[PDB]
Amino acid sequence: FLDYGLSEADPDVHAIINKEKDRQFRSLELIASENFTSKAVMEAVGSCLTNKYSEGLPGKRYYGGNEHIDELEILCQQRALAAFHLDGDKWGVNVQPLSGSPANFAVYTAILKPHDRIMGLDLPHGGHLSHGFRVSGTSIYFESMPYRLDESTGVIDYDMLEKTAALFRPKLIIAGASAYPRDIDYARFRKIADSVGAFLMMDMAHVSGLIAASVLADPFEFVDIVTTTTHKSLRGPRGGMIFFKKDAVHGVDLESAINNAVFPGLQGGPHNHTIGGLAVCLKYAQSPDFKNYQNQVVANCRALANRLVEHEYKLVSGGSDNHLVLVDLRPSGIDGARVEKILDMASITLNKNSVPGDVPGGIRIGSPAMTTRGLGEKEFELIADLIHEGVRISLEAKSLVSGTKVQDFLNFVLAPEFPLGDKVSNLRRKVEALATQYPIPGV
Amino acid sequence: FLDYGLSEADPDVHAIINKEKDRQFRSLELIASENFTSKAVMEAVGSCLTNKYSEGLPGKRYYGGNEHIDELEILCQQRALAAFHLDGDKWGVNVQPLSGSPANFAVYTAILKPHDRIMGLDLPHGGHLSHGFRVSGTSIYFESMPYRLDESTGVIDYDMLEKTAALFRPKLIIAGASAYPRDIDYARFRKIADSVGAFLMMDMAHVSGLIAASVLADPFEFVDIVTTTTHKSLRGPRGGMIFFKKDAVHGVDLESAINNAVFPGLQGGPHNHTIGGLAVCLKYAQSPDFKNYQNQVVANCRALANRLVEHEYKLVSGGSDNHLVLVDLRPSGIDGARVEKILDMASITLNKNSVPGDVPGGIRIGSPAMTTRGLGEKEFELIADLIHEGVRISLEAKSLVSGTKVQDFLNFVLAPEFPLGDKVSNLRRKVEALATQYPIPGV
Amino acid sequence: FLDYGLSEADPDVHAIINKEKDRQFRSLELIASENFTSKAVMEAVGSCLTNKYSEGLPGKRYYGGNEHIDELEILCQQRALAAFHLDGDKWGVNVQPLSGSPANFAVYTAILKPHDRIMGLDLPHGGHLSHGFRVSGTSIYFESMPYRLDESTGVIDYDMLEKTAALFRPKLIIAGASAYPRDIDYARFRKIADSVGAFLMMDMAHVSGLIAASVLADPFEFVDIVTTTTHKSLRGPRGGMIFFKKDAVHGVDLESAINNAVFPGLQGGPHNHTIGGLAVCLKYAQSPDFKNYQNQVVANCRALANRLVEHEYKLVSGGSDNHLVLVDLRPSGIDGARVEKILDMASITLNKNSVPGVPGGIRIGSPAMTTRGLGEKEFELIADLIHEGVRISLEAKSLVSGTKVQDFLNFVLAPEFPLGDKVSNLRRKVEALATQYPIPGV
Amino acid sequence: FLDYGLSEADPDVHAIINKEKDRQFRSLELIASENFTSKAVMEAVGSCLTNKYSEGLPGKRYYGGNEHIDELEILCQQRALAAFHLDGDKWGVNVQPLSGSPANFAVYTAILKPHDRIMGLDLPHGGHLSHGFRVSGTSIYFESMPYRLDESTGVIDYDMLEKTAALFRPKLIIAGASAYPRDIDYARFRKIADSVGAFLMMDMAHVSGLIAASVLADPFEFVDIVTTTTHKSLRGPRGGMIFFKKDAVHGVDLESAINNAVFPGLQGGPHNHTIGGLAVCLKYAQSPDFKNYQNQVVANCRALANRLVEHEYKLVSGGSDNHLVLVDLRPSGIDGARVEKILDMASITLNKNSVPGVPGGIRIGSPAMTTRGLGEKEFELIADLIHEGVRISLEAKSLVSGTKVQDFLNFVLAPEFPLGDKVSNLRRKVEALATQYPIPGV
Repeated sequence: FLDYGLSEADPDVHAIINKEKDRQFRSLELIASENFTSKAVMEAVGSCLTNKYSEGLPGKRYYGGNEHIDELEILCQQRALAAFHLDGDKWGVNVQPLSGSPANFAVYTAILKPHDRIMGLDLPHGGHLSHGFRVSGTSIYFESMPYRLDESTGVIDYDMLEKTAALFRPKLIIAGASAYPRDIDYARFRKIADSVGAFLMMDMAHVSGLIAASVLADPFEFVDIVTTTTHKSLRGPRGGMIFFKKDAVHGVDLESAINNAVFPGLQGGPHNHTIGGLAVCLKYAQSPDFKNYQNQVVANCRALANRLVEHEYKLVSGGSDNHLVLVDLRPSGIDGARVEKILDMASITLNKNSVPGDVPGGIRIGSPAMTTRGLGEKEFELIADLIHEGVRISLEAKSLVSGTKVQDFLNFVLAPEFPLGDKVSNLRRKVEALATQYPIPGV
Repeated sequence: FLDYGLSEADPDVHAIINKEKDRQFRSLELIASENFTSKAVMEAVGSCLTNKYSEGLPGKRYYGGNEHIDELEILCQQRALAAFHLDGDKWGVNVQPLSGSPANFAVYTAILKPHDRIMGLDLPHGGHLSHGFRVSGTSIYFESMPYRLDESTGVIDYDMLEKTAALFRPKLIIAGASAYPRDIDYARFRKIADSVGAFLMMDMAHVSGLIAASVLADPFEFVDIVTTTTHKSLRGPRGGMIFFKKDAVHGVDLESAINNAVFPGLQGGPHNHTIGGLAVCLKYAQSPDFKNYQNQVVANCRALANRLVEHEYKLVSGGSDNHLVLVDLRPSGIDGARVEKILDMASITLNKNSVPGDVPGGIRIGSPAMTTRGLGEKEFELIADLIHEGVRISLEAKSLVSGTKVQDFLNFVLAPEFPLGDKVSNLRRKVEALATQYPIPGV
Repeated sequence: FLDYGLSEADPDVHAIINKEKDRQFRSLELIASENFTSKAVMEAVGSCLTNKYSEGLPGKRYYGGNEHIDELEILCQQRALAAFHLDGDKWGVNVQPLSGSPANFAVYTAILKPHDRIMGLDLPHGGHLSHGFRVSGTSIYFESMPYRLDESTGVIDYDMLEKTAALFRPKLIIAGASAYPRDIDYARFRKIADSVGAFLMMDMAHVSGLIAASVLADPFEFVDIVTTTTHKSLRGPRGGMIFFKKDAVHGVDLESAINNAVFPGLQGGPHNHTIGGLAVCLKYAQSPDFKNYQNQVVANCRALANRLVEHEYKLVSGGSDNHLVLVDLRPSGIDGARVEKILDMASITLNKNSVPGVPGGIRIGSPAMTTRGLGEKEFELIADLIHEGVRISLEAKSLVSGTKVQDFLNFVLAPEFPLGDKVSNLRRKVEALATQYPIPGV
Repeated sequence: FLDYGLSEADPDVHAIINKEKDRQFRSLELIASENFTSKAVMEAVGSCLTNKYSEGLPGKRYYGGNEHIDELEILCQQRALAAFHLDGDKWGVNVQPLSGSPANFAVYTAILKPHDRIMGLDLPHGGHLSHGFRVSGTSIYFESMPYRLDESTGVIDYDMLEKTAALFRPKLIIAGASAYPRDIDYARFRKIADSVGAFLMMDMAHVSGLIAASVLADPFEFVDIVTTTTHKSLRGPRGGMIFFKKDAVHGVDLESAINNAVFPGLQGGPHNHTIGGLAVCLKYAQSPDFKNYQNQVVANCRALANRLVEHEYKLVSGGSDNHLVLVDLRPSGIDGARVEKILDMASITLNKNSVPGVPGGIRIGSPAMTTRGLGEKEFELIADLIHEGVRISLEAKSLVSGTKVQDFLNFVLAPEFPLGDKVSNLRRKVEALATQYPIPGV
């Protein structure tokens, strides 16, 4: 009977959310996997759509009362196809996966038997866990072998992939990556997949919006299946999708196989509130404004990358074609673990990241979140300068601490006696003075 | 830059959500897996918590900027333990699983190797897909064998489980079920698990709130691991949890194993907005009001069950100890598929369901959703009467249609010429006159 | 360069063979799995057939020079079909498996995927390791679940097998057993297999000769596939065979699959010397004398069973339909391992065996001594000699303080051993029976 | 009841053995995998050892009556250790495997779980089926990936193996090969295995005699486990052995694991007759005459290799370090299957073999004819006879219109066959060499 609002029911959680909102506002959020979703997405996600149970697909449901839920899921499917410029006679989409990892695992389950062979980009070389690392589900239930970047160039070693694929004979080759700063040679992937009769998939989670806006090459010209999250580059809620060819691929009806793998294979009832949010975000993904945003994402990342290399940083692969840079900190005399911490103390949020030639040696930096807030190229050049000051503080601290462990560094910088506190505060002040000039979307 | 509300950005989706809200309001929602969550849960779920990326656990994260996210997840953990009256020195909880199915699959991944042996309640006998049916993930990656209800009684055949477990030698035995209307003999489960050295798990998704309020027996006195959804009986957002013993169980550190299985095993970054919602709902789960609600859930289901059996329906297992009844329609001369459809046309939402002795022969009916709205025992007796009128319409229609297929029935009842339309409308009018007397929670 | 006989080339090996020859002559060999093969089988096995490498099948060899090997292999196949009264348009046979376990494992490899489900008779209830039964390779690479004997009747619990198969859904059900003293209800097995869509196989290793001689029921009326060893009741060399229907079964061409599973799947070149000896024994398996022998095997076992019952021993299932009995020694106050050792010291050679409920039983078989010419009256005498052996075993057990079977072994092996004179006296009786009878062999 | 000799009991089998004996005498047997075993081995194999059921290990048997079988099995083990110059505190050996493939499969079963990763030499690059290499059982139950020969040098591409193993992470790397004409760089294999934490095994089936005689390098200095057949270069009966370190390796007690994998894992009762013959051959493998024989094997192969090069044939890797050559016939304008058949019709028995790049090659080995007493000069004559055979094969191919190898087989098998006189003339030369030489055997 009692139906209180959040501030009425639970002031501790309301206070935490407000603090998180305010932290987001005050900080340079440079995590490449983050974005700020819109008020409309949040309202859709925070709605009574959460209440409906609806196993199965539209028109073929396992519970009553699904008229409107079916209209929504159909709408969401249609908008997903339109956003990626897909003919619905050639492609279908499943919009129920709960996230990017389950989306991938549904594909594996759909087209592979257990212990079938998969190749994906190696985790230290920029790939994602769900492509194989036995640490990952992918590696537990299937037989994965990585392909790697050239350690000397930071570019995918296509010739070595071609030789290793002929020996290992994968049934699936996954393109796509977490921390790969360059565009993929999809034709080369297709050639290599065909050389062994493999399925070819793209996990476009990190670049989906850039693909939708035609800033990057289109994997849909070459691959059989495309998976994605919906919250990064797309600016949507936390969800996942799987796109598939409708024509049979190596004698497999991918539509049935994938649908069956999502439900009843791995999931129960879909999260309709999320599907609502998704529908909202895919409408916006078709717009000229979204296309402009994505060009600005890439322009901002380039302005950042250029200013970083003026400060003498090394960038894995020499630069970026997309929304992220991977900085190799080792030639500047430090690692990503130490740097990440100091930057975070100064309200610059990003992540340490392994670089080729393995504590991780790099940091990953992305432009989408702050681009959403309205920062342009000039502001991204200032971000680079601020990151530079933070790396200089980190080098000074690494020098001053006596212990040589990462944990010794941590203890040193988090101690109340920390002698560089004033430099951190001073950097934090400038970080917040930049970030707080810009609005932040959301309810 | 553009940050419109939902009605501003996307009137088609706003209109669908409103329609869904209004359908929920007008209908008797009797799906046992559904509930109406509170305004506070929705506000937490529809918040900027969705924007944060936070791989790992509190205090041990893989990205910067997680001060408040960590405070929230710790809070959520603490409230989960308090809601189930658990000592934190004996139990831990992981609150990141994306739903009930992934939660189960994380447990399997944590404590089993591929092809290890699992026993769970058979799907036609009331179990859930994720316990094994090769249709399910559980059955694809592991070796499942069902245990069954007595087809003659509708009660779990404990003696046959005990004999079959000695022969099959499961490494895991799962208690818990989708459509089991009685309480579980947990001591007997423990005895049987010990007889073969198996792990013992309870999937309490369908009864979690009843367990929290001490209406049913406590699986935590007997089992090693407990999984659950958060949206059914608990009245929370769409999520999942896994509870585990902290003492080693058959030489396994369940805490590390389960945490590792959730991430990096099966999932990426947690859905913090959902964790927010969850925290909210677990606060309310500790309250006297929640305890009263759960006693009313069970009282309402009993009033419904008693009125149904006065109309001469057969109930699987003879009745119910909980929030649901499973009606065996075969002795009344009809199946669940036909009945479900007519009821749904009259705004009574439930689901067809297999009954023991296999189109499915039953319907499953639950009290939580309408109990939340404020219906008492008298109103549930009226619900039974309304269901009875719908079953009578369904029998009349089954008689009048010429084709003997379920699809022939469907075509007949959905046709504009449908000769019993006036009886359906008349029943629908009375259904809506009941439901629209009560408020509905949410934003 | 110099091609000496064995006694000249290697007197130590020659000596050991001389000892074993003598041991065989002096003992009562009652291992149900043993027999005495013929001079003719041994001559083929010890021939120049051992020199030829012949991977593939008759007329499709990976090596040259196999004209005569192909001839032999086909002859061997036609004699296997004839020995079991099989129409060649309905049944085929692969005579390449090296033994029984590899024969079985080749069938699994042929018709199953890894981790597919198999049921067979539980190991303590008379099963073989390579069946339903992680100890065995069958349980390692596949998912096995046992079915058991009804412990109160000592018969296969077909009612419980029907129920458990319905839940477990095996892809393959295996009948046949090492220590099952009754015939198999094949129709009931077929009914059960068909209820789950399973392949049905009989492993007839222990009873193959009795099937060939129509003393027991014919698994070929009902099953899809039959495996066997060639050395036990068939009295051939050590090898294996796989029989299979030639009509497709559950969509599988069993011929193609089984042939590919044996080679290149699990083996290389066949053992052509073995195949030579196998052909010899399969010719003999068609003779009236072989049918007479097999009838005597069963009658000898019945004579022994009945006399052991007169001595108040409990037989699993109350007797036997075949060549073996399984004695439950627990009611007599001792296990099978202690008894096996004492009997062995008095030249009565059998084996400890699990019974329904250290092993509680011994398994006793008639084929080997029936080959040598013993009749029913001699088998009653064998039962008396066994009984005396069991009494000495009981007596030796009471002299032992430690309850560990290793302590017993140590006690009885010691040169001091205080019941040595009882054992010698028994041994004298045992040898005085045995040494009246010829022994086949080179 | 009546124990006749083979010629009386079964004249048809006797006849076939007579034919094969004659075939062996008249032919040049050049299958690298064949040899001619001794009269003494054959006498042990054709003995009463075949009658004994002996599951378990020396002194821990599941059956009674194995006093003398235990004696033999231990003798056989000590002679295997001695034949390969092994300290018994560091190495153990299991002499029960029935053949080479089961030996290998027992090792996998012992130290690996199902779907664990294995690398071995690719089948078209000279590997054996039971290795790295779904065709083989090794590839069915485990996850195999091949390593290959550098196609421009015909040597193992160790640089590419080092890279691919780093990515694939095999739990087991297998050295050894059916058709590899050079010695193995064991130190480099050890280095590679250690880089991924792999077990390292050598399958020495093709070269075991040459290792025993120290003609090739010793895999025992570097590997964890060695498997072998007993019939090829060892000149024993058909069987297998597994050698293993007794110190723990990557946390595994290899002795316990391997013994359990052979029995009860994959086999039943051992073949004691085979073990008898194995003991005989292992005694001979320690003699100076065996070392002299093995040196002659290699010299004969070198004499043949060099003469084939004078005839402008391409040998894979440009020659050989061992008992075999692998001829790439593609530059000469024909495949190995056509050539194998023609050579076989002229009593030159070898096998078609894949080469790097229908099989393009033939494999030729010296052991069998060196056993009979041929020297270097005779092996040069063999190369000349092969050359003539290849010319007739080319000529017969031009008379054939269809490009299918089955059409060729049909052409040459036909009684009309118009090059019959060329083949007879060659055959006369081949037999006139062969029939000057004795043949060992009973």
